[PDB]
Amino acid sequence: REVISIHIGQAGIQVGNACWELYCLEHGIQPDGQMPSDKTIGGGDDAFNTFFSETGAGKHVPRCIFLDLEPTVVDEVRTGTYRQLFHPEQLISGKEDAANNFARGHYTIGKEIVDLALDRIRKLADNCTGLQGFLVFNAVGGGTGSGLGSLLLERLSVDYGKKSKLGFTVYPSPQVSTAVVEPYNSVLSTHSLLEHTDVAVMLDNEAIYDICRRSLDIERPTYTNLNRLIAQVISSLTASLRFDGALNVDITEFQTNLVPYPRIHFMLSSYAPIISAEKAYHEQLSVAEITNAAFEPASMMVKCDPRHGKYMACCLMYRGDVVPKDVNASVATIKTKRTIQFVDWCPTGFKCGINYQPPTVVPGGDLAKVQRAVCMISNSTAIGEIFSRLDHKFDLMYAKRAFVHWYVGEGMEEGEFSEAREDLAALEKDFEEVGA
Amino acid sequence: SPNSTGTVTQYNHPMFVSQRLTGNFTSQFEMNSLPSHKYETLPIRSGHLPGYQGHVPGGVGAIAQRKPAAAMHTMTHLATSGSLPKGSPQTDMSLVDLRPEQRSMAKVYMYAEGAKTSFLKFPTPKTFDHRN
Amino acid sequence: MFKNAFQSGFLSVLYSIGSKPLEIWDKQVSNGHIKRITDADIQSSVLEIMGQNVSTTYITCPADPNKTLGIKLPFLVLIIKNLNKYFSFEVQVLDDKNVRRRFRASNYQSTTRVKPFICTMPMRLDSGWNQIQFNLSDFTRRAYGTNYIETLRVQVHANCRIRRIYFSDRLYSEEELPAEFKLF
Amino acid sequence: MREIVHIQGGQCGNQIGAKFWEVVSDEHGIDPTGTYHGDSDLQLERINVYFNEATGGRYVPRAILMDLEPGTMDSVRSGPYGQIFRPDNFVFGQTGAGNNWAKGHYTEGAELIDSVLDVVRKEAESCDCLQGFQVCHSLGGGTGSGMGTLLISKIREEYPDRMMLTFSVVPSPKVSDTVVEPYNATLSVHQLVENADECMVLDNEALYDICFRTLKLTTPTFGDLNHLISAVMSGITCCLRFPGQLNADLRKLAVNLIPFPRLHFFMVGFTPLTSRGSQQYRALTVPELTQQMWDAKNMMCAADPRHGRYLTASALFRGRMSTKEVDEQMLNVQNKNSSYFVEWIPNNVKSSVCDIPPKGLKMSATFIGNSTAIQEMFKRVSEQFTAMFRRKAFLHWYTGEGMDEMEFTEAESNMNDLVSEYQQYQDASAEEEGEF
Amino acid sequence: MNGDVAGSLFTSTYRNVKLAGKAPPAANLSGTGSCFDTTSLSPARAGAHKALDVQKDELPVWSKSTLSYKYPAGRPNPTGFLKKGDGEMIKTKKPSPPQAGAYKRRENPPNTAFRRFYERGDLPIAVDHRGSKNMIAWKVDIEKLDYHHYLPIFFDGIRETQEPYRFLAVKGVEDMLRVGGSKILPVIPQLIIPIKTALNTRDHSVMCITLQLLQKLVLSADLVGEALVPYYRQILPIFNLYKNKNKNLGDGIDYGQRNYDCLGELIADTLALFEQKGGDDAFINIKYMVPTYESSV
Amino acid sequence: LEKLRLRTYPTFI
Ligand SMILES: Nc1nc2c(ncn2[C@@H]2O[C@H](COP(=O)(O)OP(=O)(O)OP(=O)(O)O)[C@@H](O)[C@H]2O)c(=O)[nH]1
Ligand SMILES: Nc1nc2c(ncn2[C@@H]2O[C@H](COP(=O)(O)OP(=O)(O)O)[C@@H](O)[C@H]2O)c(=O)[nH]1
Ligand SMILES: [Mg+2]
Repeated sequence: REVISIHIGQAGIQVGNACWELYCLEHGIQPDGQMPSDKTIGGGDDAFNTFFSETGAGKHVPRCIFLDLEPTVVDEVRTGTYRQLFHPEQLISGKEDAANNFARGHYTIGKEIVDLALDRIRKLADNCTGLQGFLVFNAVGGGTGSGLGSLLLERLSVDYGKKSKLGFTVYPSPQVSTAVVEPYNSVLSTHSLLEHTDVAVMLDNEAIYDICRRSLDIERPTYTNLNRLIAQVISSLTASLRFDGALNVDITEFQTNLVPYPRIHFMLSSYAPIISAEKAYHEQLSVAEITNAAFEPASMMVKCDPRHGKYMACCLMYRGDVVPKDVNASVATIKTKRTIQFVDWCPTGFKCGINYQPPTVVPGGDLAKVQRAVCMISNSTAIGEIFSRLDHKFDLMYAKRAFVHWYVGEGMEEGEFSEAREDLAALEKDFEEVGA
Repeated sequence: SPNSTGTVTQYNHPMFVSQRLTGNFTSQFEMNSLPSHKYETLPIRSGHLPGYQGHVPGGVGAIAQRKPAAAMHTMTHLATSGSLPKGSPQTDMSLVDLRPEQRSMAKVYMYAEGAKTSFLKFPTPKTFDHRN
Repeated sequence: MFKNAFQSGFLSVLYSIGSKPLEIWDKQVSNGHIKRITDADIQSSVLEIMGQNVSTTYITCPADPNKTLGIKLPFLVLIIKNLNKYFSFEVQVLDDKNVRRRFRASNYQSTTRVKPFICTMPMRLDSGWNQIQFNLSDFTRRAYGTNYIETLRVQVHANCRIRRIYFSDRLYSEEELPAEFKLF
Repeated sequence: MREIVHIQGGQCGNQIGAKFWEVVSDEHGIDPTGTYHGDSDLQLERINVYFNEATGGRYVPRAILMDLEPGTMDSVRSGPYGQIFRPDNFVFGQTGAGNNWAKGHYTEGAELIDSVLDVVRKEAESCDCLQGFQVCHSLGGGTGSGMGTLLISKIREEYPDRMMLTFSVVPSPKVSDTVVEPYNATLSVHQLVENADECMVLDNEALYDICFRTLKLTTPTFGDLNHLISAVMSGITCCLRFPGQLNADLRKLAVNLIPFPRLHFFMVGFTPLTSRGSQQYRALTVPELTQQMWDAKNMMCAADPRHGRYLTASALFRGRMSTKEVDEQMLNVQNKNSSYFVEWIPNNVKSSVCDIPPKGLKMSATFIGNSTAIQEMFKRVSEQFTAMFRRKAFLHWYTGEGMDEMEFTEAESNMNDLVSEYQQYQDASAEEEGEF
Repeated sequence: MNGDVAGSLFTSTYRNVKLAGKAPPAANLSGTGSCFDTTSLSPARAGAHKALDVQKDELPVWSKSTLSYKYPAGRPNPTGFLKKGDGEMIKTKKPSPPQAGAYKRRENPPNTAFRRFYERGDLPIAVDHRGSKNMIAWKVDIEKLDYHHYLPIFFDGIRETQEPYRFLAVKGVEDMLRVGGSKILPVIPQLIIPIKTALNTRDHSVMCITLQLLQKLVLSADLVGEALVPYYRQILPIFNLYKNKNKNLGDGIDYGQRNYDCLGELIADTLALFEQKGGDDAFINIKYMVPTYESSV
Repeated sequence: LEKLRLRTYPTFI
């Protein structure tokens, strides 16, 4: 059982840096690439197999590729902390940026690098034997994470077909943004990510800024703090493949129990508890309390209020000292609450998951050693309003055809813009029809 | 007692940052004990509480840190400023965020603001001349 | 309505020659315009829809979004004039499994994509006026294993000159067609 | 990697480029003798973008210095850091333009542009991945405007897919410096509208204003003006040379700043500037940056944004800072005075964070806003030109050299076209029916 | 597409002044003097938009305190002093770019060259005064006329708005376009300036008349379509200004269709016809200037 | 030609 990760763009690579920093600490692998001779903290010689591949004697390289068009972030890893860890031919790098231009990175610049990325990922998959799937990281604001981030998805879909492809996108915030042309890129990315990804997990930057400011009392946060707890969610949802659990859940079960219809795959991640070290040991936290704390809109990492919509199917990941009795007792209390409601045709609802190993800590990070944590992954119609707002502010610009001449200069034409706009509209109609 | 990273390079880190290094800027981790006072992963006796409404000398120092860690880092920044030159820089690796890129302190990542220059050094009337 | 209707071989839902053509249709126009002018090649009044964004300006058949009309007629016929611009139309149907499908024919797409709820088709038009016949039953049989029962709504987008959109039950030829439904 | 080929034309261009090369050579850590004496690894990483390492451990700028006289060449060579320039890049004629566009564009242009083009071809072919051409010049003189315009055109047909920056100073409205200034400026903007990719406009009167009121300098020379413009270039091209949390090259800013192909005449401000007295009393924060950044009084251009709406704006923050403060401040400045921002483009502000500030400063930023109020200078120049031209003042000096009145008439046609197009895009509304 | 562009002049003017009842714009009659004598030509320029907004003192000042622009505080006056009870009234107690007008009408004085040469009397033009709309009594034959000397003059008189001159100018332009054969090609560079000047003024009637006349000019020739493409940089801007001005009647019929008043349809038709004639490398320029245009294959 | 033909007419499975 092995899963390989693809990190695309500035945001994807910066997130994957914290991800691999957390992974190496989970399995006690020093940045040099090997565990120390002493201090065998972990149990089980095959735990690292799903993320690291054991080479020769006393060396384990990660299963990942860092690819981007600007080498100003990739080269920072080459001479940063993990010079020895990553294999040199996994840190792919280009010569020119996409420059926030989906057309550029999808038709002009990504064409000559997608083949190399596919060549590397091919021999990465051959070393594997029990491939569960892929998990990709990118932001849908820029061009590199959008154009070639979707071209690579299409190439993997045509090359492999039945392999699962988890997606963890970073969607533009409703009002707190850093780019201008990002609605175009977001719509064009959603148009092709709809038919190729199997489970896509939305993530909003300001929705995590609020969490850091309020829960973590970080009055000034930054990107690194956000990438720190993104890695926590990834590790929480992947730990069932790594460590034994009372009721485990693999990648194929997420698709089975969270995707009622082939096009409705957009999950709302959440996590609990997000607490600092000062308040962690003062307020006792139970399974029944953390599951309640993982259902408020104030703990959602995407800014869409679940009150505006209805839940289709919820997924719950538990780690630490958790037993089936208290978790399935707490699930019943959630169903009796009236402020949240599920769809009519889903009486079953949740899918629980229990793992024994508690989440590990990042030294110099922001979280603390927590006895038990929850990584909630939902599927509701409240995400229907996000696409509505993105569509509204995309159409507000498309009427004057602003910034269009950049896109048509790289090979695309207005037909793609249209056919993506109607694809988003059709997805909206799907969401209201299913929620009826 | 500033931390001493084992990494060595052609250049030496500037004195305004070498005297101020935390235990988290190490090339090799201590896998046996991650929760320890060295990494500031435990509740801190020093530092003001999150609900503290008083005045802290930091204010704007830390850019990505919680209240107690920021308080410790600004207190250490102000504590050992005597040995530094009078025109010492204001920022520091402790106050500034710890990126996973730069934890090993391999390169000279923060050097500019303490470097002697004339980037915005406009002529004073006593030193003024008309380019004769 | 149309549930208690007679529903003979022919049935019109919008005719450009009348006091209130858009009487049941709900117009929703933004960055566009709707008019009724006399075309220069058929010498008759036509309903003209033109707009910048084809996804914003449209007219749906039932005024009430919740309410739906009921048509058992298999064939749906449109009489459209090609303006050499982006144009599309969408129709809702009900199958024997009691689920709602959608058939969107678009001028600006190349692939033919089949999803459980939406089936998008490409389409190409001639220079001037042309009548298009949809044959909802055949499309329902081809896209899904089910069969056609009912039509729930029809929706036409911008950049088109519309006149005498109607339903039918047989592949009528021009000779056997009644005069009022002809092109000339 | 990415490379910038710098070109200085005429007195103004030569002086500003000399000061720019001095400050940048100090920034990367090389002495006025050209040898490296810096103390940072990050310095060596991106010195190729501006310098070529010659045999012997000495660096030289990638600059070309051009005019029609030897005097300015001698002046730039004699000055500090004048010995770092390669003596083979000192192309200059012997007759002189005489502040005559016709001489610098048709007679002296045709005889000197060959050697300048040969030098530029050599310099650009030497490097591998050209990023773009950066040109500093004026718009009032003959060889600064006429010759530089021809060089820009030739580079355009020779290098049609490369970036192009032009730091062009425009004649001051209230006080001129040359009788035939509108004659040069009309043709200059007529050619810049088609050839250059973007022109960031400067103005000597504005430089005087900022250096007198904010800096509170008693007697400012040309040195501090060229110094400020040099700092502006260092800020705008910062992210190409240093790592940052969020990156932005020339192409990204061009994409995010230009909504329509002819709208590339920007207005620039740099932050922070203060007197020596107030230096010891202010604190370095993102707010105190953004208040001075958005002041219309701080802009170094004659156009006042109070008479128009900001189409798009860009703020290249420098220094290791919190991104949440950045984007929340720009959100606030966009939300408060919303009427001064265009309505049909939401999220008008592009933001970037670089980790290496200039030496001496803890934190700095540069403002590049595309405002529709830029039309006033074009209107004033056009009316001054037509006051010149209605009864033929000083026309014999140009028509007696080959060009006819049709060029002047067509230049006014295009210029009065551009101002009207600015007016149209400023006055347009989102609903689109309210204006009729 | 009208057989005679001037065919609706008198009837439309009379309908506008009397039948519809709306106030007719009566301006730019200053300096024309009387009849039977020369009109004093003003030195003002019709095409140029000499707006030059002067916000000397009402312009708001930027506040470094709060990012919102704020107006300066009012200057206290000795006439209005502090009353006895206003202290409790104190307890019980938005900037914008000014106009930047682009759709306002630009002034056009009657200084066109056509008016000067007509008052001079060197034009062989007379009014038939027929029962139908009046034709032009040409003293000398049209085919032997020197187009180089006359076509710029008549195209310059289209901007003119007073009754006796605009009709003559439009009808003469129509007649020369219809009768002329290959003589139109060499003079096409000289007609750019008058057409641009007529389009610059934001007056509806002149805009629609010059749009129809441009359609006839590009139609009534052999290969002038290939010749107008380099000049698209000076004509299409007004098309961009008024491309989407169109009246929307949800279910009503546009009665004012026999007269080409809605310039939104005229602009689209003119763009399509420009695309048709001389279409080789012609769509690119139109798309470059007009951003929303769609190629008609 | 295939990328145009399978892209201009409606084709099902
Ligand atoms: N959570 C998080 N988001 C980031 C980070 N860095 C960038 N982003 C997001 O990424 C979006 C823009 O894309 P980038 O990551 O900057 O770069 P890109 O996706 O590769 O696109 P280009 O750089 O233009 O080629 C921004 O809107 C940010 O919200 C990060 O470190 N953490
Ligand atoms: N900022 C700056 N502007 C200058 C300098 N020298 C000249 N200028 C400006 O350039 C204009 C004159 O340009 P000119 O010398 O005739 O250019 P040239 O003769 O074509 O090389 C004047 O209006 C000055 O404002 C300088 O050293 N710095
Ligand atoms: Mg990127």
